[PDB]
Amino acid sequence: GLFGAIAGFIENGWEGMIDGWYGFRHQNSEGTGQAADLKSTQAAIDQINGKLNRVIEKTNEKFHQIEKEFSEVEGRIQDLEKYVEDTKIDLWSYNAELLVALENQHTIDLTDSEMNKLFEKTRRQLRENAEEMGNGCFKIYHKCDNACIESIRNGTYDHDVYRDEALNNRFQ
Amino acid sequence: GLFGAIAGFIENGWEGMIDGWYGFRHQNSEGTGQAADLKSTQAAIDQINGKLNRVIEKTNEKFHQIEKEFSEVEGRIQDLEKYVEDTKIDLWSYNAELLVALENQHTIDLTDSEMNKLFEKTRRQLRENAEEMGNGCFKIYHKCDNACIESIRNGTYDHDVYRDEALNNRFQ
Amino acid sequence: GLFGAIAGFIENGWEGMIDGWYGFRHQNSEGTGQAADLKSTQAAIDQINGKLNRVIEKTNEKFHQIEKEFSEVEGRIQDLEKYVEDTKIDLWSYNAELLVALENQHTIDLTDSEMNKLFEKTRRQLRENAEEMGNGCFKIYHKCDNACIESIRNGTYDHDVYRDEALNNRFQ
Amino acid sequence: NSTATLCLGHHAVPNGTLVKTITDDQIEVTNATELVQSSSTGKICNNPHRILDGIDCTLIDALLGDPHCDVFQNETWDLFVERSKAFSNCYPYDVPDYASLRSLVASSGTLEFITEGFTWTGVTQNGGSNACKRGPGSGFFSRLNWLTKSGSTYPVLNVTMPNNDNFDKLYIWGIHHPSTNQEQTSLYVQASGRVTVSTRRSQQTIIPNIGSRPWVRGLSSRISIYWTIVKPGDVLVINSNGNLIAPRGYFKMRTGKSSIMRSDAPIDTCISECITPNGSIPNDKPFQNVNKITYGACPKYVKQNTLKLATGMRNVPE
Amino acid sequence: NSTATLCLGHHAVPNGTLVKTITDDQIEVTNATELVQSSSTGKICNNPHRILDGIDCTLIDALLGDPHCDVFQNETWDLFVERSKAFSNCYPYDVPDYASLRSLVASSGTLEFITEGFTWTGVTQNGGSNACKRGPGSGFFSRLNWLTKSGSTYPVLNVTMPNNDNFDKLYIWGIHHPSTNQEQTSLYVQASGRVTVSTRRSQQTIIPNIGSRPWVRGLSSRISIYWTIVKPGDVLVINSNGNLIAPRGYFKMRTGKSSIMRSDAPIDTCISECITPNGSIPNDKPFQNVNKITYGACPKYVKQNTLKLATGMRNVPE
Amino acid sequence: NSTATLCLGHHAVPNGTLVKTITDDQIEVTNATELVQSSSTGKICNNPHRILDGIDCTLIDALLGDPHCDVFQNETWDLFVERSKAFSNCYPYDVPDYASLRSLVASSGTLEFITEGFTWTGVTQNGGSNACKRGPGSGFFSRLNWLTKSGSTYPVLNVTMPNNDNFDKLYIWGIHHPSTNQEQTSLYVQASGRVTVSTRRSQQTIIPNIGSRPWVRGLSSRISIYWTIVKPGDVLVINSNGNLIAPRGYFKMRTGKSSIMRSDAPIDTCISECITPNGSIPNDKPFQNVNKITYGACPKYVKQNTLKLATGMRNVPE
Ligand SMILES: *[C@@H]1O[C@H](CO)[C@@H](O[C@@H]2O[C@H](CO)[C@@H](O[C@@H]3O[C@H](CO[C@H]4O[C@H](CO)[C@@H](O)[C@H](O)[C@@H]4O)[C@@H](O)[C@H](O[C@H]4O[C@H](CO)[C@@H](O)[C@H](O)[C@@H]4O)[C@@H]3O)[C@H](O)[C@H]2NC(C)=O)[C@H](O)[C@H]1NC(C)=O
Ligand SMILES: *[C@@H]1O[C@H](CO)[C@@H](O[C@@H]2O[C@H](CO)[C@@H](O[C@@H]3O[C@H](CO[C@H]4O[C@H](CO)[C@@H](O)[C@H](O)[C@@H]4O)[C@@H](O)[C@H](O[C@H]4O[C@H](CO)[C@@H](O)[C@H](O)[C@@H]4O)[C@@H]3O)[C@H](O)[C@H]2NC(C)=O)[C@H](O)[C@H]1NC(C)=O
Ligand SMILES: *[C@@H]1O[C@H](CO)[C@@H](O[C@@H]2O[C@H](CO)[C@@H](O[C@@H]3O[C@H](CO[C@H]4O[C@H](CO)[C@@H](O)[C@H](O)[C@@H]4O)[C@@H](O)[C@H](O[C@H]4O[C@H](CO)[C@@H](O)[C@H](O)[C@@H]4O)[C@@H]3O)[C@H](O)[C@H]2NC(C)=O)[C@H](O)[C@H]1NC(C)=O
Ligand SMILES: *[C@@H]1O[C@H](CO)[C@@H](O[C@@H]2O[C@H](CO)[C@@H](O)[C@H](O)[C@H]2NC(C)=O)[C@H](O)[C@H]1NC(C)=O
Ligand SMILES: *[C@@H]1O[C@H](CO)[C@@H](O[C@@H]2O[C@H](CO)[C@@H](O)[C@H](O)[C@H]2NC(C)=O)[C@H](O)[C@H]1NC(C)=O
Ligand SMILES: *[C@@H]1O[C@H](CO)[C@@H](O[C@@H]2O[C@H](CO)[C@@H](O)[C@H](O)[C@H]2NC(C)=O)[C@H](O)[C@H]1NC(C)=O
Ligand SMILES: *[C@@H]1O[C@H](CO)[C@@H](O[C@@H]2O[C@H](CO)[C@@H](O)[C@H](O)[C@H]2NC(C)=O)[C@H](O)[C@H]1NC(C)=O
Ligand SMILES: *[C@@H]1O[C@H](CO)[C@@H](O[C@@H]2O[C@H](CO)[C@@H](O)[C@H](O)[C@H]2NC(C)=O)[C@H](O)[C@H]1NC(C)=O
Ligand SMILES: *[C@@H]1O[C@H](CO)[C@@H](O[C@@H]2O[C@H](CO)[C@@H](O)[C@H](O)[C@H]2NC(C)=O)[C@H](O)[C@H]1NC(C)=O
Ligand SMILES: *[C@@H]1O[C@H](CO)[C@@H](O)[C@H](O)[C@H]1NC(C)=O
Ligand SMILES: *[C@@H]1O[C@H](CO)[C@@H](O)[C@H](O)[C@H]1NC(C)=O
Ligand SMILES: *[C@@H]1O[C@H](CO)[C@@H](O)[C@H](O)[C@H]1NC(C)=O
Ligand SMILES: *[C@@H]1O[C@H](CO)[C@@H](O)[C@H](O)[C@H]1NC(C)=O
Ligand SMILES: *[C@@H]1O[C@H](CO)[C@@H](O)[C@H](O)[C@H]1NC(C)=O
Ligand SMILES: *[C@@H]1O[C@H](CO)[C@@H](O)[C@H](O)[C@H]1NC(C)=O
Repeated sequence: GLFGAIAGFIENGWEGMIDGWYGFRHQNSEGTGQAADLKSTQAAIDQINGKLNRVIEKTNEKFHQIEKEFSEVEGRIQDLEKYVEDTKIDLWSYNAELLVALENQHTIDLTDSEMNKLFEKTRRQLRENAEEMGNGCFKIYHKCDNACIESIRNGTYDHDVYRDEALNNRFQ
Repeated sequence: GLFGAIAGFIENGWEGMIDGWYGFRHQNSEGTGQAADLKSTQAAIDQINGKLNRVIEKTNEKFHQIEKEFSEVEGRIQDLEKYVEDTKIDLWSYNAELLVALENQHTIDLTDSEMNKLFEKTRRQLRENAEEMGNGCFKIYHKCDNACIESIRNGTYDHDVYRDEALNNRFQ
Repeated sequence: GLFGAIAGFIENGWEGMIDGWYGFRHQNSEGTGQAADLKSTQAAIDQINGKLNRVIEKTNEKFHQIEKEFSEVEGRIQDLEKYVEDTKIDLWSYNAELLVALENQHTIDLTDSEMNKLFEKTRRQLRENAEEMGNGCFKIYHKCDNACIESIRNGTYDHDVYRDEALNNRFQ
Repeated sequence: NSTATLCLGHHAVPNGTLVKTITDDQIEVTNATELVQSSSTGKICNNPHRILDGIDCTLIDALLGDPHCDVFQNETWDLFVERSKAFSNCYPYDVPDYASLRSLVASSGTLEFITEGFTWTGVTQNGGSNACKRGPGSGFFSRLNWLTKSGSTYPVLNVTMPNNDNFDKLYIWGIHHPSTNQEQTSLYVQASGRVTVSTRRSQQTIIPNIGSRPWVRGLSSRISIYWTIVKPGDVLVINSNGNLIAPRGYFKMRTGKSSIMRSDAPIDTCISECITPNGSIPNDKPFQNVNKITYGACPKYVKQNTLKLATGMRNVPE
Repeated sequence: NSTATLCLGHHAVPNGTLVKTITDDQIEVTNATELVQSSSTGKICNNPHRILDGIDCTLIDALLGDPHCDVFQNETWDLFVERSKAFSNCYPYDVPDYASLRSLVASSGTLEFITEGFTWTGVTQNGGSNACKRGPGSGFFSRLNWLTKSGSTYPVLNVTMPNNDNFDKLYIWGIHHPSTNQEQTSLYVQASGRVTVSTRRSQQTIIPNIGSRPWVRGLSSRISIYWTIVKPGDVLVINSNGNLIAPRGYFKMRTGKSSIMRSDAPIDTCISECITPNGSIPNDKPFQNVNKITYGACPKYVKQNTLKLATGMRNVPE
Repeated sequence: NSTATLCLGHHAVPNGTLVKTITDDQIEVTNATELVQSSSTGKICNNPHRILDGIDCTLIDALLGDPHCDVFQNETWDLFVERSKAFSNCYPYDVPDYASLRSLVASSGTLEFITEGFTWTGVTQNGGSNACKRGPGSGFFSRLNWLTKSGSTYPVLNVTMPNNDNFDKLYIWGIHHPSTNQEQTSLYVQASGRVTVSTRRSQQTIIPNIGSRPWVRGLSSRISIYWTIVKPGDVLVINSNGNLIAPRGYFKMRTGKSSIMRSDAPIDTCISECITPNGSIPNDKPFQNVNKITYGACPKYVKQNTLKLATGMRNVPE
């Protein structure tokens, strides 16, 4: 939520998206369509999996310890044992809480950053043939086919072929 | 300080601002003015209050404990008690320090991010009738009234009505 | 890696850069060149040094403690001492790990943010006389000398002198 | 003019506050709040906890029945406050494992004493001393019974007491260490004493140590204090042939929230949930730097004297 | 139309999951995973650990050789499980520092007993009791030797035992506390007993305490149990003149991974690496909220009952 | 050409360094620094701390006055170093609660001994032994006094000592356990001994245990060592009728920074503020993985063997 992409200038999500996490949706002169982008989804999935499998691997193995349940009242030694146990439990619960609280924030912020990165890349591709409409979509001022949007999707859009037509369409 | 909005491309603050945390200040053809924006201020205040009231709620309640001040020198038990107390104090002071150190950084970064979000929204509203002057202000290339700036402030600016005039003013 | 500047839209690094961390490299009508920018490098160095010298200052000074190595088997007191020591070691190793894991991420993200800040400042300077080519370079549509690039480097570029020539060059 | 301008910005204050960050150590923000409570009021509020003021008596003397602590019979406390001006004015005594008994009785929270009918046949009961005057005449502890020889003999005492209730019973007894070898045989005809107290799972046997001690209030003899705990379904047996300070009953043992604290602060009628030896401290902040001894819902003791948390943006004045 | 459009967006799910963050306390994401294991299966798997089920016997009774624990001779355990239905059916005894011996033998992991040839001349061996019937006749513990007078005298026993091996030896002995002063002189002609057990660096001397105790299984006498550890190169000397429960050999002392646990859960043939007094729990999660007593590679005990970690983006539905 | 170009970028290095992050486990940066100190020099520097090398003596033998530790009289230490080649060459002795006395004297930091004039009338002073030769003749500890019968009798010793100074006094005394019942009555005419040492608030009574022990340096008798602490305004009384190892004075008790450490590392003339049983280690890093026993301003012991902190940006080479 630091970049303002998810829950920011993109109003809602797409519940019909089942291929990946991030994707496109175009409205053309031949109809409508929809697709996904594998790279951003893969980056997010790899980062989240790395984090998850980072935290959950084990570190402790204890065999013999002290007594923690007593049937009598004795004195100093029992008091010290109970104090030690209470201190250990209270000091580990705080770590358990803080780790989750920090990692959830970092996960949310990185999954928000990936969307902004994809948006900025798509903006940088359409050099001066498109205008940002403010709600997550680009208005492309020249006429594409279903093969023009796919060149924008797999990163080989050639902007200089449609430059003169777009400039005469948008500025006059 | 990660986005470069506060203490970045905005030189100083406005000490005459007493309504909210973020606001506007326009220079028109009929005079000058000033106002505030409630939404960004409200988001920042809600986040900071949530964080604050998150950390300060209580968790401990202790009634009987061990002895921590002695009048004699005895031996092993007293040494172990003093060691336990020293370890507990040293382990809690580190947490006290680290929590504050992390949360202050996060607060500063989020209060910096809100300004950048407001700026980017205002830039996205003025589609091609404005130019960014580099110091936090927009130069609007058509002529507004005191009712044109207020349409930009409450999020209902219609860019296509002044498009032809602005394009002829800025590009020729 | 949250802003997508380093290892993002900038393909690789410059191993011939030995003056600073961030710098420029221009291709002109009189030849090529290279230089550095002191301010971004200084900001990054100051932040990283502050962090480093923040963590490494000392806090502990212990003179008398408990016994931690025994030659016999005794019973309850020895068990409690070994438990205390094991708990202390296990609780300090986790902090040692988490501090480094958090600070490395923050260092990487801030050193990535400085590059994006420099790029955005350079973009804001060249108001409408330049176009972003998508790989980290700007195409400047008027003709500069070795003294025009240096005005862009020390922050005194005057965009309005070359505006008409650039607008006639890029749009027609 | 045929143009306009629209500038954006944030607020600033003339004096801001310096806070610490991950990068910087002193950065100026518009506002900050304090997180470490470092002051105390100086008094101990008596609400909503039940505080008992041990003016001139300790816990053990109020347990045994010192004649100047007879106002502390069946005192029920939630926190016992022990003053430093306390002293003893009865028979000089001694407790092996004093801290254990003090912490056992402090955390129980009651001095409720049920008297029981023991049958000691062949001895003289209600022994007295001139170092423990209760009124104008000689006296002794009010919870103990000093038995001596009856005429010319001291038989082997052997008594029993079963526990048919559903709670634990605490018995307090003792042994008398004389000063010379002449006063031993003039109080207990046997030249050596021995006290055995046994349950179905434990046993304690003590033997008196004749010798001289420093004079304390006019005496060079001593008393050693021991205790026994009888659980429901158990039984207690006492065997002896001299040097026995018999009990008169049992204390009821409870479990709950109770403790003890050494402090010389007065007591007022305010309301607070945390109590330190310096007085009551508020608990609105998570940390505190007053005392590491605390009772109630108290903040944690840290070593830092100030920690400020930022609740505003950065301060960049004109 | 001579234009086009290209919109970007992300996915959402109808029901998401609420998680906690640094700022918010309840924020809805598309997916989350649980981090705290809070349930148990109810049984204790016997793989890959070696579990020993102490059905009706404790560890100390299986050490001494109770007649109803004779199936536990040379038991080798990796984790001893103690039930609450355990009881004793032999001579009533007592152990000073019981927890120390219990933890010393629990962490050793063996009950291997090597018998040694002691020479007791002048006394009668293999004493018996009618409270410890082993079969149809009287009996005693199987690892101890009750010596009494031989005809009309009881000489001063003085025996030695060297340690020439390369491991430590654990000797278990005891002392007999009689009931009256008549049965003392009818078993040991001396009117007072004493037992000294000494190595080159330590010594223990115990003296019997004559007295009456509560009746337990028909007896009012007692036995106190002590132990000695002989290191390689040392020597053991036993001196006595009455009231000696001699040993018959030594236990071998080892060091490794072994412990003891009180639990009333049955044992099955599954596979698990963690064991709690509630049964075996899986260890796929880093934290657990079942029991703070654990054996093996177990997660840590926390006080929270649920902690969810987000593994997806934020959920913004239509 | 009528245009220009201006590219921006950052630096890279050919070999960078792998560090761990919140997301990745191995990410390559341009530079990193080490945070865990994991090596030692091997020697113990004697600056600015005051190190005392206990070559062939322990602390207790240097306290009592062993004849081969007479160079350690009034040694003032800041850290006592105990070697493993240490041994005893005097009368065989024994200390109940050895660790308590060792830690009490180790943390005091002085062996300063003030001799006092006790008056023992009716006994013979300066007893000797052939197991503790100081020179060519028999000897004993230099801080203790072995009293035996004077001609044909051994009266009841009863002595007093007041404390009028403003510091605490430490008295070390002992009791003699003989070997047979014939050597008891040939040194102390009474058939049973007893030693009582009392202050105004405590008392200790010990009785000798006659018996045989393993032969150590030619003797089967023993000595048990006890200690007493007298606070300002108190008084000490010693009562006895046999088996007393009297004191000759008191040690001065201080409070400060002092300790003890077992190590077999040599001592050099370098400068270091931290000392581990492996030698001195620098303290420029916050963490260390050498030893968990440390003296001075030492880094904390962690279980990880390496932890690298990034001090540069990410490394993206050509
Ligand atoms: C073994 O050794 C110990 C120690 O040496 C002996 O104990 C001392 O015993 C005598 C008894 O004769 C004690 O004496 C008395 O002290 C009382 C308290 O006084 C002290 O404080 C006041 C000021 O408050 C001083 O003025 C005074 O000098 C003392 O220092 C006095 O009040 C006593 O006077 C009373 O009683 C006796 C007898 O009842 C009368 O004759 C006197 O006239 C007077 O009325 C008395 O002086 C002394 O305090 C003990 N010392 C300690 C350190 O305890 C043992 O007696 C000895 N045992 C044997 C068997 O020999
Ligand atoms: C010092 O004081 C103690 C305590 O008062 C005395 O100890 C008691 O000693 C008597 C022995 O005479 C014990 O009596 C016996 O109890 C056995 C167990 O029974 C209990 O439980 C059953 C139910 O299970 C009840 O019905 C019964 O009443 C008891 O409460 C009985 O089985 C015994 O009967 C057997 O033995 C005696 C003698 O062998 C026979 O005469 C009887 O007919 C019967 O066969 C007997 O009743 C009593 O339990 C002890 N009490 C405690 C608390 O331990 C000491 O004796 C005393 N010492 C001296 C020297 O006086
Ligand atoms: C109760 O039981 C104990 C244990 O059985 C008896 O103690 C033993 O007592 C004898 C005394 O007679 C001790 O014997 C002596 O050992 C000395 C040390 O030697 C050991 O080590 C050397 C090698 O260094 C070996 O060669 C040697 O065999 C020993 O194993 C010897 O130096 C002694 O020789 C000297 O003294 C005696 C008497 O002074 C002379 O007659 C000899 O000629 C020689 O000069 C002697 O052999 C034995 O060590 C003790 N054992 C233990 C384990 O302590 C008690 O005596 C017994 N008590 C009663 C009352 O019976
Ligand atoms: C990227 O997408 C474009 C979509 O346009 C692919 O290109 C077309 O490729 C087919 C196959 O030969 C041709 O018939 C079309 O004429 C192409 N159209 C255009 C506009 O180029 C292209 O192959 C894709 N490249 C990769 C690497 O996936
Ligand atoms: C948002 O601000 C605009 C400011 O222009 C408000 O609009 C004007 O509304 C008044 C009231 O009827 C009219 O007389 C003006 O002609 C309007 N001017 C323009 C330029 O539209 C508008 O009402 C505000 N809307 C909200 C929801 O606050
Ligand atoms: C910033 O860089 C510019 C580079 O152009 C410097 O300017 C030139 O200054 C020299 C010195 O007098 C003149 O001869 C040139 O004509 C200038 N050229 C232009 C295009 O202005 C300028 O001095 C630098 N300023 C600072 C503060 O470093
Ligand atoms: C609360 O009371 C404690 C104990 O009386 C105070 O601690 C002492 O403070 C003085 C002055 O700094 C030191 O000389 C003592 O050594 C301290 N005693 C200790 C630490 O046991 C403490 O300062 C009081 N706090 C407040 C806020 O009044
Ligand atoms: C595991 O077993 C322990 C002990 O039997 C259970 O703890 C007890 O829970 C009950 C019911 O909540 C309480 O009344 C007791 O006071 C608890 N005893 C303690 C805490 O010592 C525990 O609930 C069991 N856990 C599971 C998951 O079955
Ligand atoms: C410092 O000294 C300690 C103790 O001598 C060393 O610890 C031992 O290391 C060996 C070899 O790894 C192990 O076999 C022992 O079990 C260790 N003893 C322990 C842990 O008590 C330690 O390795 C030394 N460190 C350095 C850096 O020299
Ligand atoms: C600073 O914050 C506190 C509460 O956190 C508030 O009471 C105070 O008014 C704030 N300061 C200003 C100047 O608003
Ligand atoms: C204390 O309480 C018990 C039980 O209620 C009662 O028998 C006893 O008399 C009370 N004590 C006093 C001082 O009356
Ligand atoms: C949520 O994540 C878990 C693993 O973390 C996965 O098994 C599950 O399929 C995910 N949920 C959805 C709806 O994909
Ligand atoms: C236990 O092991 C020892 C040594 O192997 C052996 O001597 C002894 O006989 C074994 N016990 C039984 C019950 O046979
Ligand atoms: C890496 O950092 C260290 C100090 O942190 C410095 O001494 C070293 O020169 C740096 N490496 C390079 C290549 O500059
Ligand atoms: C030790 O110091 C004390 C007090 O200064 C002194 O009386 C004594 O003689 C010193 N010891 C030696 C060995 O002289």
